Amino acid sequence: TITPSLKGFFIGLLSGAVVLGLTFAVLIAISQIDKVQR
Amino acid sequence: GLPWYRVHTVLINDPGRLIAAHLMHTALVAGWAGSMALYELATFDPSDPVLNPMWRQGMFVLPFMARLGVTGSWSGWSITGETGIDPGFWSFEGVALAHIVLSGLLFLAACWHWVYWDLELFRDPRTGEPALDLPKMFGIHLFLAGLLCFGFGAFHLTGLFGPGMWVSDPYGLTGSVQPVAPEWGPDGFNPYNPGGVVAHHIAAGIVGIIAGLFHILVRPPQRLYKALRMGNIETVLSSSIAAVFFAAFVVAGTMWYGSATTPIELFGPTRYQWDSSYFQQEINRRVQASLASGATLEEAWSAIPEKLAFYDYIGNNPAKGGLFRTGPMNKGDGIAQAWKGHAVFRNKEGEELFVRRMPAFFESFPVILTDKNGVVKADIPFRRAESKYSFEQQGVTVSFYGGELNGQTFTDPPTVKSYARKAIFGEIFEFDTETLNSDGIFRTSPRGWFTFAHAVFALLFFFGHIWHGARTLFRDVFSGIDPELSPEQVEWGFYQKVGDVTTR
Amino acid sequence: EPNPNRQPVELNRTSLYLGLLLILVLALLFSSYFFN
Amino acid sequence: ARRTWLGDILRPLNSEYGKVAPGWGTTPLMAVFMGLFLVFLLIILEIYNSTLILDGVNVSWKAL
Amino acid sequence: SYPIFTVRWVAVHTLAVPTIFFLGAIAAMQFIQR
Amino acid sequence: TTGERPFSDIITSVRYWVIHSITIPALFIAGWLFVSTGLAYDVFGTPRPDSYYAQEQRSIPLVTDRFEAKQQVETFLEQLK
Amino acid sequence: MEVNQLGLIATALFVLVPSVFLIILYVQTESQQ
Amino acid sequence: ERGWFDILDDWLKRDRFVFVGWSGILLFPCAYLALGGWLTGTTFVTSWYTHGLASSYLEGCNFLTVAVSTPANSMGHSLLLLWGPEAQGDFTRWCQLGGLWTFIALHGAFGLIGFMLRQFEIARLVGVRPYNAIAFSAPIAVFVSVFLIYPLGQSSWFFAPSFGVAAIFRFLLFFQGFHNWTLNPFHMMGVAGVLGGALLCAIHGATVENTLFQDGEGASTFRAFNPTQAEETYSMVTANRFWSQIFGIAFSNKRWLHFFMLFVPVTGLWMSAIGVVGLALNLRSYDFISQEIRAAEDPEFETFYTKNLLLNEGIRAWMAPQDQPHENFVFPEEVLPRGNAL
Amino acid sequence: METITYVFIFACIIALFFFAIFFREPPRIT
Amino acid sequence: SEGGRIPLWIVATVAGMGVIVIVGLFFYGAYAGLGSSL
Amino acid sequence: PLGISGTFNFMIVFQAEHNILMHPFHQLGVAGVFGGALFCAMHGSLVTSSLIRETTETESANYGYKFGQEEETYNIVAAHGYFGRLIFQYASFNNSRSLHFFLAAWPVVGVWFAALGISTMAFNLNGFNFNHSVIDAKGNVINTWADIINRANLGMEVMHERNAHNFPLDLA
Amino acid sequence: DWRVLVVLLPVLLAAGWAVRNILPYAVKQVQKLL
Ligand code: CLA
Ligand code: CLA
Ligand code: CLA
Ligand SMILES: C=Cc1c(C)c2cc3nc(c4c5[nH]c(cc6nc(cc1[nH]2)C(C)=C6CC)c(C)c5C(=O)[C@@H]4C(=O)OC)[C@@H](CCC(=O)OC/C=C(\C)CCC[C@H](C)CCC[C@H](C)CCCC(C)C)[C@@H]3C
Ligand SMILES: CC(C)=CCC/C(C)=C/CC/C(C)=C/CC/C(C)=C/CC/C(C)=C/CC/C(C)=C/CC/C(C)=C/CC/C(C)=C/CC/C(C)=C/CC1=CC(=O)C(C)=C(C)C1=O
Ligand SMILES: CCCCCCCCCCCCCCCC(=O)OC[C@H](COP(=O)(O)OC[C@@H](O)CO)OC(=O)CCCCCCCCCCCCCCC
Ligand SMILES: CC1=C(/C=C/C(C)=C/C=C/C(C)=C/C=C/C=C(C)/C=C/C=C(C)/C=C/C2=C(C)CCCC2(C)C)C(C)(C)CCC1
Ligand SMILES: CC1=C(/C=C/C(C)=C/C=C/C(C)=C/C=C/C=C(C)/C=C/C=C(C)/C=C/C2=C(C)CCCC2(C)C)C(C)(C)CCC1
Ligand SMILES: CCCCCCCCCCCCO[C@@H]1O[C@H](CO)[C@@H](O[C@H]2O[C@H](CO)[C@@H](O)[C@H](O)[C@H]2O)[C@H](O)[C@H]1O
Ligand SMILES: CCCCCCCS[C@@H]1O[C@H](CO)[C@@H](O)[C@H](O)[C@H]1O
Ligand SMILES: [Ca+2]
Ligand SMILES: [Cl-]
Ligand SMILES: [Cl-]
Ligand SMILES: [Fe+2]
Ligand SMILES: [Mg+2]
Repeated sequence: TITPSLKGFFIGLLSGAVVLGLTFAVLIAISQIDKVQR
Repeated sequence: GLPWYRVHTVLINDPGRLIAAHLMHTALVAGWAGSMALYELATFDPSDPVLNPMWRQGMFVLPFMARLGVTGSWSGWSITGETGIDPGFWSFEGVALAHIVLSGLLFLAACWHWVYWDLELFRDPRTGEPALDLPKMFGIHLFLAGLLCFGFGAFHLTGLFGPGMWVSDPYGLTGSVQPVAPEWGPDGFNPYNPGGVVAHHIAAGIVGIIAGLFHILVRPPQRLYKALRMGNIETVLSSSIAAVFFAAFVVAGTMWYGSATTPIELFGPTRYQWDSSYFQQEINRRVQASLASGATLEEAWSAIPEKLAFYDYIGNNPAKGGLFRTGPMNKGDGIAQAWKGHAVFRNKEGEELFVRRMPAFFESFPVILTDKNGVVKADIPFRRAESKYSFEQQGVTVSFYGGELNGQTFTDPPTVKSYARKAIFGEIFEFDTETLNSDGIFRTSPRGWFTFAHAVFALLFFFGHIWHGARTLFRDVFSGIDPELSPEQVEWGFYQKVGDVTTR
Repeated sequence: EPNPNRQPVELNRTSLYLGLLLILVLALLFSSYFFN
Repeated sequence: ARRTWLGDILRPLNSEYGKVAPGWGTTPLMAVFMGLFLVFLLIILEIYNSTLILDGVNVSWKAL
Repeated sequence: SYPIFTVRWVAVHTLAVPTIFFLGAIAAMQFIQR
Repeated sequence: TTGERPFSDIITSVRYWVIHSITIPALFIAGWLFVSTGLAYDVFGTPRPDSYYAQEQRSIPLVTDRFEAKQQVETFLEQLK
Repeated sequence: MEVNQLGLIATALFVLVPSVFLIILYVQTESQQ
Repeated sequence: ERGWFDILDDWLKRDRFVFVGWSGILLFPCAYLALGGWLTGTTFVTSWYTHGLASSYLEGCNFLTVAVSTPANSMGHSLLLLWGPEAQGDFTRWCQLGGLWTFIALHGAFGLIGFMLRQFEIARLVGVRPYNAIAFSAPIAVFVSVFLIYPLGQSSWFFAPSFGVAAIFRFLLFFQGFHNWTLNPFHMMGVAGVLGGALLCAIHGATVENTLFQDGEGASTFRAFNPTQAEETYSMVTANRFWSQIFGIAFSNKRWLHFFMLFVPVTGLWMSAIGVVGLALNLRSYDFISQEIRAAEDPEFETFYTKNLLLNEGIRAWMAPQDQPHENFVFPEEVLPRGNAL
Repeated sequence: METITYVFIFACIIALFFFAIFFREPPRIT
Repeated sequence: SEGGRIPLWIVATVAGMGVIVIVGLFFYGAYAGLGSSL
Repeated sequence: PLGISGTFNFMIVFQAEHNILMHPFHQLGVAGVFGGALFCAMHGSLVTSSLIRETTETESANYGYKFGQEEETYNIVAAHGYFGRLIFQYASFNNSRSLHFFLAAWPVVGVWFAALGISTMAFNLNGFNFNHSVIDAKGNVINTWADIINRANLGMEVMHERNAHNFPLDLA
Repeated sequence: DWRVLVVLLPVLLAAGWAVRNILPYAVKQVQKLL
């Protein structure tokens, strides 16, 4: 049974996945645009 | 020469003498367990599992033998109170003897491996240098660990081929060693479900078997090998220490909060059962059930087990001790002899009053009596000259139901105040304070001592992980920084990427 | 069959003085609690 | 070095010092198991904590 | 010659922007009466 | 140097002060209004001087339950008439 | 005073065992060349 | 292989005004949220429902009396996640229940991990030994033992320190009255490490500045130094002779001296952390049993030990009702311990 | 017994001061 | 536009005076309204 | 008093009678000694971090320094390069003379203030008093953490020197 | 809620005012980095 707190658990999991996902998405993007000169 | 804090580094490149040192450490630890169990057996009193259980006597390793099924002595007693039993070889004495014998065998093996240190097995077949293939060693050892984990849960805990484990009712009254079936549903992750313990060892054992086969057959990626320095044995020390302090914090927490593997009949009650009046609520409920079923007050309370009343006493709360108050709890308040009975206090109007119990925070506490609605009706005053609530003014008496004082009532102020002072501690017991020359000051139980040692060790081992991890990742600069360090590597701008000379 | 990994061990005189001072001071600190 | 019967038997088990898999190898698969383990520890932590409450899971001595 | 939007620019403003907003909030509190 | 423009360069430039003579007071005023409109009280749940107690009560509305704590506060907030 | 009587041997071994360790290491350092 | 991982690595480790690194992904959000939560709470959030206290600038507190207070004792050791079963996603309720306290403590813990990873990361790129990271283990041991282990041993987070100036002072006085913490030899060692660290700081700084070589003509001696000069800027030999004749002993090895300066405060903080781990279980150094047996029987026996316990008894009885409101202590005037007249 | 112990430890420390000052390793310039 | 126009000492002086204004306002508040004990 | 528990007695009674924790000079004193210990481990760790390699791994690195040698034993540029990147470049010293001056000045000045706190509370100019400073609309006292400190101070005050006072005010 | 709009409005106008004064160089900075 999906209790309210188990629903709350999934909301926490999705939120953190979304936060880590956008963060790395933005980071990979910027690292590809502004490359170092070798 | 070597500074004193480095003498053991001579083993880093000597697998044979490393094995010898590890053999000697194992022999010392096994001998400690044997000699600790013998000392406990020579001091343990088995004659009263109700008011003098092992956790009142300072027993530390006895509960660990009992937890997994060793419950009896060759001299004919068991910890559950039975006489004339025959435990076979695996009595408390047989377990201690086995650890002593193992200690001596490991000592002899350590001598062999110290003398014959130059074994071909320890040499790399291509270079002839001493070399240990740590990645394949891990899969071998993890595979063996998985098999052992699985067999522990599948055979010992289930009772298939073994005794099971200690299990009890929610109030720690009827504990024994029982075969336990695995719980495969979500309650298997409830710390208080012993079935989850069985399920864990079967399932994690299988996973470790599989993961072990993986780690035997699949080499590490080049990128992880370089990054973790998998050719350097000190990287194993760093991560092994990290896992060990992880485990130490976990066993400290489960000892303090309670779980199916830290039963109260083996280690004593927890502090939180006092905070929440866990036992007092169960006592009251049983008394209601009797009162509702027609019995008198004297019959309701006399039907309360002494073992349950003893749990409802702050002297068995492990948060009442002191760091240098040493020895068993019996050295503090005494060896408990009998429940005196439940004290009921009344004022001159005949109202029932209730003593406010001592919270664990307070070394001392005032004596305050309320009615059922928490209104102050009597106390023991500090300044007498404006007392309004003294026992003398309010005509406080005490009557006892159950226990040895059953049916008696006291009305003289000094005696009534005497029992009210005791009642802040919960149920009231008679103690032998002479046998041990007890001093009347509370000590903590093995639950408390276990938790303290393991939290402290966990914290210190965190430093060990930091130190050995640093030494692994910074081995090249352990003696100092490069004498020819270019100021351009450390000044700003010269490189676009810090520390990367190709980015000038 | 001499083991090549042996190494001499040293403790210089200042380390002895430092070490003895630490141990005596720790004893002077903890003794009261040992007697209690 | 000294050879022994048991040393000869175990020789193959200590012969691949330094052997690696090219590049990243199985790292991405390792990362999946780590993340699954993290969610597992979170579940068992929050159950013990009573932050995660499940039907028929009563975190108390009253579960015997 | 120099860029305008850099990491330093972001780090400066994540601190400085709330600070000013908070200083105005705390300034207003000095005129609250009970 | 790390490539970013020196701070002393920026804060003595007219363009910096053209921009920031607006953005700084605008943020200050936003902060003031967050309090003066009373919005801070309701976002964070902080009592106003007249909402610590009911008129004749002198007991704290102390939360005493873990999982009904939200309802307890809501009940305390009703009893302010 | 009713002190714990094990305090005596506990203090004595606390001083002696590590002090003796340090003296052994120091004396055998001097005796090296 | 120059895939996306290596390109990210490039950008993270660029030499900019604020170095970022891989550690910065953990460090910067967590540090920023912990600080932002403390400023938000001390400015706007009350402690009325958890402690019966005002605690924000909004309510009229000043810099010394604002705090982010611990949750109510009824919360136990709940994580108090914003989406958890207590606040149930309600931001306002979360603030009123003490959710900002676990928010700050947990983001703070992970921020501290991130700062120590940053010390390791930068040290490995510049090529220095990582002893700055090793020294930072002592602040981490203090934070973890006081803010996490100690309340976890007690009944709830309520008894952890609250994040504020006066709230921390209450924490010091609670520790005297209830734990007799001044008596604890692990605290004593911490004190020796902190005051000895301050002492070493002052004496080595003063010694360098007063054994300087004259390497310039100006009366301001700071200019006569060049970061790349190979020569010591001050005379170890003159410094050694001064202290040998003033004090009897002196440093002669500059490398030992600077390791000693690392050692003393770091070891002190570690010892104090061990004693607080004991206080988590109430395993106090509260009494000397020998003193109590004599004093119980001999009403003329008095020491400074027994005098201080009477002070502790006053602290407990006079502060407990207000400091522990969930206990509902009603102590009538006649039971309060008091000396004559006062 | 306990008084003797305290004073004995103290007296050893004062003796240690003596040797550490007057029988130290001499610092030698090079 | 170009950094250099407004002298730094005037920037420092004006910024300093704003600090003194806002900090004096906070000390004023200790004696008036909330937290004044009146 | 000249003793360990007598010291604690002095500190406890001092708090009851002057609220020293709330005096800014004791607070500056704490900054002095907490800061002094921080900078002590700081300077210790940086210098130890940048010791120039002069020894093998089996010997103490301390033998890499010789009493009286002319040349410095660590690389201050590398230390600056590490610590400047830990914070930012301009938060790190590169002048050893001004670094060692800051090490001297910070704890010394803080302890001067601590001593002046004791010396001026000797004349009964006590720490900040915010007892009942926060009042609601009706006039109910709203307690703050300062009021909880006051409760602890009252307990120390009423028990100290329990037989020594005959009159209600403990004026000295 | 109108107080939300009263509070954000001074901030929104400040964002747009800074964008007006910086967009020529902003587009110029983005173009150079391409
Ligand atoms: C995990 C380890 C552990 C734990 C939790 C226990 C728990 C217990 N033991 Mg056991 N024991 C152990 C290991 C342990 N033991 C070991 C290794 C031995 C062999 C020595 C023993 C031998 C033993 C005996 C002989 C007895 C016990 C007894 C007991 C019980 C009473 C404990 C007590 O009074 O301690 C008191 C604890 C202290 C006073 C703490 C000391 C703190 C130290 C001194 C700090 C040192 C500080 C250090 C110098 C600082 C360094 C600073 C530097 C780094 C700068 C308790 C159930 C007693 C009992 O009741 O038996 C029935 C008993 O008689 N134990
Ligand atoms: C599985 C654990 C383990 C193993 C196999 C090692 C091994 C090593 N350590 Mg590590 N270490 C560990 C855990 C471990 N350590 C932990 C938990 C800490 C934090 C306290 C450290 C902190 C540490 C430091 C700071 C250093 C080492 C060093 C070393 C190396 C030399 C040690 C030596 O010669 O000491 C010789 C020690 C003595 C001769 C006497 C010490 C006596 C102690 C202090 C008191 C007695 C303890 C008692 C007998 C046993 C209690 C057991 C306990 C677990 C209950 C060696 C590789 C050294 C190194 O890196 O060399 C290059 C070094 O400097 N270790
Ligand atoms: C990046 C660094 C970072 C770290 C380490 C943390 C850490 C934390 N945060 Mg913080 N936070 C951050 C950034 C961070 N935060 C940012 C940028 C914000 C602004 C949005 C916040 C705003 C915030 C709030 C409002 C709260 C927290 C809270 C917390 C705590 C609980 C977190 C949790 O349970 O998530 C668990 C989630 C994960 C571990 C994500 C892992 C995902 C795995 C690895 C992948 C698998 C998931 C899968 C794809 C999805 C399956 C879902 C499906 C089954 C439905 C923890 C201390 C809570 C707290 O402090 O309690 C008091 C809390 O209430 N944070
Ligand atoms: C109260 C005393 C005290 C404070 C305030 C303090 C502060 C600091 N120490 C640091 C470093 C150090 N301290 C060290 C040894 C010591 N430090 C000491 C004691 C202190 N150290 C002592 C006694 C020692 C001797 C061992 C070393 C060796 C270092 C460093 O290398 C490092 C440094 O760079 O110094 C120059 C810096 C770490 C910056 C950081 O982590 O950013 C990241 C910010 C994070 C992760 C946020 C942390 C959140 C905290 C844990 C909880 C929230 C706190 C609230 C926001 C505010 C609460 C305020 C109330 C309590 C009043 C920071 C300036
Ligand atoms: C959603 C989100 C946020 C995602 C983020 C993910 C991601 C990639 C982010 C990156 C982008 C980014 C940078 C965001 C930034 C956000 C942000 C603003 C974070 C900030 C967090 C923050 C403000 C933390 C505060 C830390 C803090 C308070 C630091 C204080 C430092 C300080 C006061 C230093 C002064 C102390 C000092 C100078 C001491 C020196 C004294 C001393 C004895 C030194 C010893 C010494 C010095 C030497 O010098 C040398 C030589 C030697 C010998 C020596 O002895
Ligand atoms: C000028 C005002 C200073 C008042 C306090 C004294 C601070 C310096 C004394 C510390 C002694 C340490 C041991 C000797 C250490 C030692 O040997 O010092 C050496 C150091 C350098 O010596 P020099 O010979 O190079 O220069 C001093 C004279 O010879 C003139 O050049 O002395 C100074 O730097 C003097 C600084 C004066 C200017 C400092 C002003 C600081 C005020 C900052 C504001 C503080 C307010 C705090 C509020 C919380
Ligand atoms: C040879 C031989 C044998 C025999 C053997 C034996 C007889 C053994 C014994 C053994 C033993 C008998 C052992 C023991 C051990 C012990 C130990 C190893 C201990 C340790 C301890 C410790 C380490 C402690 C520490 C501490 C202290 C002291 C204080 C407090 C804290 C602590 C806990 C830290 C046989 C016949 C079998 C056969 C073969 C041959
Ligand atoms: C919590 C939370 C969060 C966050 C938030 C934040 C992040 C915030 C930030 C905030 C901030 C960031 C704020 C700030 C503030 C500041 C201030 C308030 C300042 C003040 C200052 C002053 C007042 C000064 C003074 C002084 C000094 C100190 C010394 C020098 C002199 C003078 C006097 C100037 C989120 C949403 C995520 C989620 C939910 C929860
Ligand atoms: C009750 C508490 C007792 C605690 C017990 C303490 C035991 C400690 C044992 C220390 C043993 C040191 O071990 C000792 O090391 C030294 C060097 O250091 C070795 O000495 C070796 O190196 C030296 C130095 O060049 C050579 O001159 C010498 O010929 C050679 O044998 C000794 O052969 C060994 O005996
Ligand atoms: C005045 C003494 C008689 C009144 C009853 C006293 C409370 S009960 C008393 O308490 C003692 C601990 O103090 C125990 O040792 C003893 O077993 C028990 O009888
Ligand atoms: Ca009004
Ligand atoms: Cl006194
Ligand atoms: Cl008087
Ligand atoms: Fe120095
Ligand atoms: Mg005001």
